[PDB]
Order: sequence, then C-alpha cells, then structure tokens
Amino acid sequence: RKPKTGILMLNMGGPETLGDVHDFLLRLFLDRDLMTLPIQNKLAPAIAKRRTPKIQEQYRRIGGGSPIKIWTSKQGEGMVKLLDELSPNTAPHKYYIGFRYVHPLTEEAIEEMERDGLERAIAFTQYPQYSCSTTGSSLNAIYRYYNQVGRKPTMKWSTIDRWPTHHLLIQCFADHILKELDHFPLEKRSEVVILFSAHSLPMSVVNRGDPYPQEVSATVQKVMERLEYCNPYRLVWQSKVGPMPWLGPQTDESIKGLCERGRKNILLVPIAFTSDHIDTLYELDIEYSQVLAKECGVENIRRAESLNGNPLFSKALADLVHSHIQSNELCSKQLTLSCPLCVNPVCRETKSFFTSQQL
Amino acid sequence: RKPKTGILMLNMGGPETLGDVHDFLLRLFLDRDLMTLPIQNKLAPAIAKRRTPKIQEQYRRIGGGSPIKIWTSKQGEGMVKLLDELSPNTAPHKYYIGFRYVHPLTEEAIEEMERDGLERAIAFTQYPQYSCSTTGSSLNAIYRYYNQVGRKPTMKWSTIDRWPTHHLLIQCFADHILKELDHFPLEKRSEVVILFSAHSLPMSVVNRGDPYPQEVSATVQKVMERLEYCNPYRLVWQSKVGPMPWLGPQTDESIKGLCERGRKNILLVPIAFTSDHIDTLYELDIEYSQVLAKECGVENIRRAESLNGNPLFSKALADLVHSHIQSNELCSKQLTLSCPLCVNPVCRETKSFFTSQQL
Ligand code: HEM
Ligand code: HEM
Ligand code: FES
Ligand code: FES
Repeated sequence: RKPKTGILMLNMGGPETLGDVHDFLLRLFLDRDLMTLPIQNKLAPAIAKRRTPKIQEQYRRIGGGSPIKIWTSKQGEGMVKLLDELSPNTAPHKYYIGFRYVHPLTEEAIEEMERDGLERAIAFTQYPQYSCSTTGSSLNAIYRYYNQVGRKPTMKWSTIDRWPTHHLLIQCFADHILKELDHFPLEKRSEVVILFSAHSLPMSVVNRGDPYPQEVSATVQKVMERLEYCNPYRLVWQSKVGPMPWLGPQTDESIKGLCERGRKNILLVPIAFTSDHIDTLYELDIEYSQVLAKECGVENIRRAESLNGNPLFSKALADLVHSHIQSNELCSKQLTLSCPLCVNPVCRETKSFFTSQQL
Repeated sequence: RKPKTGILMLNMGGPETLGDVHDFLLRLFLDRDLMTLPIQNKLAPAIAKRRTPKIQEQYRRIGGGSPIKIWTSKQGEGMVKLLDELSPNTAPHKYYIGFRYVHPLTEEAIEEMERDGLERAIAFTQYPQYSCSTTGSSLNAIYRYYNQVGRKPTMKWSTIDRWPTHHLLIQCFADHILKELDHFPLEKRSEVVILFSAHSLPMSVVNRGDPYPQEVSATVQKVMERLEYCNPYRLVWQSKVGPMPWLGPQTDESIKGLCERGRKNILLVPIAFTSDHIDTLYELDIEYSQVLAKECGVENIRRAESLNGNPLFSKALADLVHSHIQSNELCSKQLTLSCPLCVNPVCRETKSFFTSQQL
C-alpha cells in the first residue's frame, strides 16, 4: 500500500564508519550557511585532509563511527507506527533520513521522496531549538535542491522547524534526569547541580540575531519547572573550535569551575540533542567525565541518558507531526522573520519556499 | 497597629532630580558587585564628576528625574493593600524601598526595618530575572550591612530572589503587548516584529555563568506562549557602556538592521524591568524610537507601556509574597548555587545569610 505522507527528518549527521570521516569533514567545511568565508571555496579540502586522522581516532574510541543513523531510524519507525494509527486520514506514513554532511544526504532523500509520488512532505528538523546554522542549513538545502534541479516540487511541502518546548520532549528530559539523580548517593543527591550543556555558537552568529540560545534557554526553564526546581542548575555551552569568541561559559571551564568551589556532584544534561554522538559519547562522557574530572577531584559526575530509543520520544515525534497536519500550518511564525543582521540572500528564499508554494 | 511583616523592595534606583545625578553615578561606579572597573579605584569619582552634566542633560530630556521611586511607592502600596486582606495572619504588612544607588538606600531602609521591630523581613528583588550585578549586588548590600554594623539581625529574613516566569507577570506583558498591537494600522498588524529588549551584560559576566540571560529568555518564551505566537519575535539587548564585548545583538543595531531588510514595523518590549526609567524614557522613546528610527525610514515603531501602575502587577507582587510566606522558603534553590566562575567572595556569605541565619 503506497505512501501518502513523507516525513523528512533533518540533522547534520555523522560518519557511520571511520571511512566516512573525510567527506563529512569536507561537505561541512564547505557549507556556507554554517561558517565564515575565508577564501574557503577550496580551502576545506586541505583541512579535511589534516583533521581526518585525528577525528578518526576520536571516532575510534567510541566503536568507530556515530550512532545517529541507528537512532534516527529507530525514532522514525516508532513515529511512523503511531501516526498510521493516530492520523489515518494521512494514513500511510513514511520517514526519510536527510543528513546535511553524510549519506543519505538531504539531497538524496528529496530525490527518493519525489520518486515515491507523495501527497505530502514535511521538513521535520530534529533540532528542537532553532539555529540558522542547524535548522537553517537543512532547510536552505531543500530550497536549493529544487533550485539546482530546476522544477517546482510535485507534492505539498511544510516544515516543523522548531519545537524547543514540546511537552513530551520536556517529559523525556525530566524523566531521564530523575533516573540519573537516582544513582547519586542518597546523601549527595540534594547538592547535585544540574549542568545543562548545548553546542556553543560563535559570538558572530549570536550577535547576528540567531534565535538558538533564547530557545535552548526555553527548553531548560521548562524542564526545571517540571522538576519543580528540585536541584540547582546553570545553562552552559560545549565546544568552541577556532580562535573566535564563542558564547560561554564553556562546559569544560564550568565543571572545573564548580569543583574548585566545593561543588563536586554534577549531573550533565545534553539539552540540544536527541541522540548519542561524538559530543556526548566522546566530548562529554570520555574527556570531560573521565580525563578532566579526574584531574579536578570530582566526587561524582553523571550524564543524563540521551533520548535515543525512549518510546516517549517517538510519541513526541508523532504528536508533532500530527498537530502540524491538523493545524495546516506551513512553518512557525518565527521562520517568517530573518535575523535582524542576516547577510544571507538564501534565507529569505527558503522562507518563501515554505510560505508561498501553491498548497 | 504595629507592622509585623516588612517587604523590602530592592531596586538599583536612579536620580530623582538632576541634583542627585552625581551621587548616583558615584555609588553606581563604586560598586565592585556591579563592575570590576574599580581597576584603579577613586577612578570612580573621576568619572562621576566627569559625566554628571551629560547625564543631567539626558534626565532633563524626560522631566528632570527618574520616576523609579513614584512607581515603586504606588506598587508598594497596592501590594500592601492586597497582603493585608489576603494574608491576615501576617498582620499589617509594610513596604520599604531599598535602592542600591540613591535615597532611600538599602542601608537606610534596613535601619528603619530594624527600628520598626518587625517579626519578619522579606527581601523582594524588583528584578524578575536574577543577575549577580543587580539582585546579587542588592542582596550583598544587606549582608554587608549586618557585617558592617557587626550585629545579628533582630528579625527573620528571607528573599524572593527571582521570578522570571510568574503567571501574573507574564499576563501584564502579554496584555501590554496586545494593547500596543491594536494601535498599529490594521493592515500592518500581522507584520509587526516584537523586539523584546533587556539591559545587556559584558561578555565577561555572561561567560562566567551569570544566570540572567537564561532567565530573560524564559520570560520571553512564556509571553509569546500566552500570545500564541501571533507575531514573530527576537530578544535583543540594549544600553551597553564601554568598549569591551557585550551581549548582542543590540537593540539599536537590530532596529536598524530590520528596517533595511524590509521589516519596518516594530514593537519594543522592555522585558527585564517593571518601571519606566532612563533606558525606557530616553534610550528607547528617543534615540531608538525617534532619532535612529525616523532616519531608517521606519513605518511604525511603538513601545509597550512599562508595568508601572497596572493593578494586575501589584497583584503579582502580593501573590509572590503570599506564596513565599506559605512556602517557608528562605531563598530560591537557584540562589544556593554561585556562578561556576564566581570570584566575588561576598557571594558565598550572602548565600549563608539567607540559608544559615541564626534567627
Ligand atoms: C555555527 C556554529 C557551529 C559550528 C562552527 C559547528 C562546527 C562543527 C564542526 C567543525 C564539527 C566537527 C567536529 C569537530 O571538528 O570537532 C561539529 C560537530 C558537531 N556539531 Fe557543530 N557546529 C555549529 C553549530 C552546531 C549546533 C548549534 C549544534 C547543536 C546541536 C551542533 C551539533 C554538533 C554535533 C552533534 C557534532 C558531532 C557530530 C557527530 O557525532 O557525528 N553544531 N560541529
Ligand atoms: C555587570 C554588568 C552591568 C554593567 C557594567 C552596567 C553598567 C551600567 C552603567 C554604567 C549605567 C549608567 C549608564 C549611564 O551612565 O548612562 C547603567 C544603567 C542602567 N542599568 Fe546597567 N549595568 C550592568 C547590568 C545591568 C542589568 C543586568 C540590569 C537589569 C536588567 C541593569 C539595569 C540598569 C538600569 C535600569 C540603568 C539605567 C540607569 C539610570 O537609570 O540612570 N544593569 N548600567
Ligand atoms: S542568518 Fe538567520 S535568517 Fe539568515
Ligand atoms: S558572581 Fe554570581 S555567585 Fe558570585
């Protein structure tokens, strides 16, 4: 029985195998909507060469690749099963994975979608919190795909472009936190501080007007109310590649900060991502939770399990898609505004792609 | 009857006259809690005496003073009128004003509270979103008082140190946003961009783990939630004195930037303050809403009214105090945790003054 509604799940991606690291690093240092224009164009190729081996060693220490595709397919199969029951009018649903820097690419997903002859396609970013660097880049890749091929879509397009507060996402984060709190010694629980950590962004992207840190802040507050403020917390930010100023505090200087201050029981929370990856399994778990925490004299540092297979997350995906269908919306009202200081002619075109189709 | 419960309302304050300007900038600048520009001290009276008449000119542009004290007294009064009726067991309530930089100073209201022989004293920041530089500074002044004067307090103390998402607070904003909305030309109402505007912070303070920017973002999320996301929005940052990097985008820069990109219908919401003042009356109404504005070819730019004498806002302050009383909480859970990069030795003892008091 033929598919009617296709759900395009977007995330930058990750190299599934060690061999993949190279073009992942290349497609990414090429992506204009993510980063700065330093005669790049063909400067990325050099960088991909140098860094591949180093990054590769990083992926080596976590089973040799990212688990994103595994997780994404799991989440999507669950979502599809719920939606075939909850929304029979749109009854045959299909998901499609669309990665921005690894296979199956955004570009390869849309081509399989057009081939399937859908009545409907939805661009469902898997980033709950919006950045022009993240959701922006994936949505641009859709407009451009149809620019490149030179023909309007053969199906109605819409996007669920953000969801920083969906209540089930919030239930999921709060459940995973209670159950980790449960492993701290009963006498170390109440002093546990909850450190919410998200991927940072260059201050140049922040000062542009980028909506991401306001939205991430919205997720955090919403999880803390649901936790009834049981523990103190702080939102801090992980990564900061480069020379450039990024928004802080950094997650790393915060852990070392807390320790040097008699705060030694810390619960790390990956709050901007929906599954495991190099940021969580390498950067946070190995590296900050093992190497740095040892040097600091941490008594206990735990990491809230990522959502990954939590069935309640599938229920969250389905509920987003269904509410999105019933509301007949084209995109959030936030997508209709660009950053006050946007210097990107494509943003306004992606937006027009969703607001002004024909269906 | 004799006052039983005292509500110490804390605010930074502002000069009620031109005569008061120089005294205000002196203390403002002599405040290590606020800035570590006391790089060399007595460089404070240097800048005070310096900039006094420039600032005096600003104040003349709006009536000859800051209205902060008139509005706080009126708020203080509706609040007391409400608490007597709604919490009769905490007898007659009385409000005291504790400005950081002008009369009445925090020290002056304490010495009165001490004399009034109250049963209970409540330190009630008038900043919804906590920052170490505002409320933290103001709480530290209470702890410094007692230290200075070298005796234990004669009354039981607690603090309401933050309230960024209180439901009545949010309704005031959504109500004010809505009424300013109706005043735009009808066929433009849906293209208005809502620019929420808070005092910025040095990157040095944000990057140290100041909680403010996270909380501010929480206040914005709730407002838009109650508005059902009826217009698109951004959260930007105003004021900003000096040459080191602060938290942007900047209001002015974003207003400008929007107008050049086609978005010439703008509503300002001063989201981090409850009263009209220099930042609202001069920096926003004039310089943003006139000079820079009509100069960019703004079609319409309005500003939602300050909370001021809204009767719903007094109800918010009494509601917070009532709940505080029934909670028996000494301070928010947040307060019990210092910035992870806190360097101010005062912070820790101000914690214990509220948590570990000897009455
Ligand atoms: C414009 C700002 C951004 C820049 C410059 C950037 C850049 C990069 C780069 C170069 C890598 C490769 C890993 C490395 O070289 O260390 C990476 C990895 C990663 N980034 Fe970002 N990114 C940005 C925004 C974001 C945001 C907002 C998120 C939010 C979730 C994010 C999530 C991730 C994840 C999950 C990985 C690891 C992927 C895997 O396991 O395969 N990025 N980023
Ligand atoms: C540590 C970071 C901060 C610094 C260094 C700072 C510095 C200053 C300075 C020097 C002024 C006077 C401007 C002038 O003389 O023209 C000022 C004004 C003001 N600030 Fe800040 N500020 C900080 C954070 C904040 C925050 C977070 C708030 C509340 C959201 C705030 C509320 C105000 C208000 C209401 C004024 C108006 C002053 C007046 O009424 O004359 N400040 N700030
Ligand atoms: S950079 Fe945000 S809309 Fe273009
Ligand atoms: S500077 Fe925030 S706890 Fe001291």
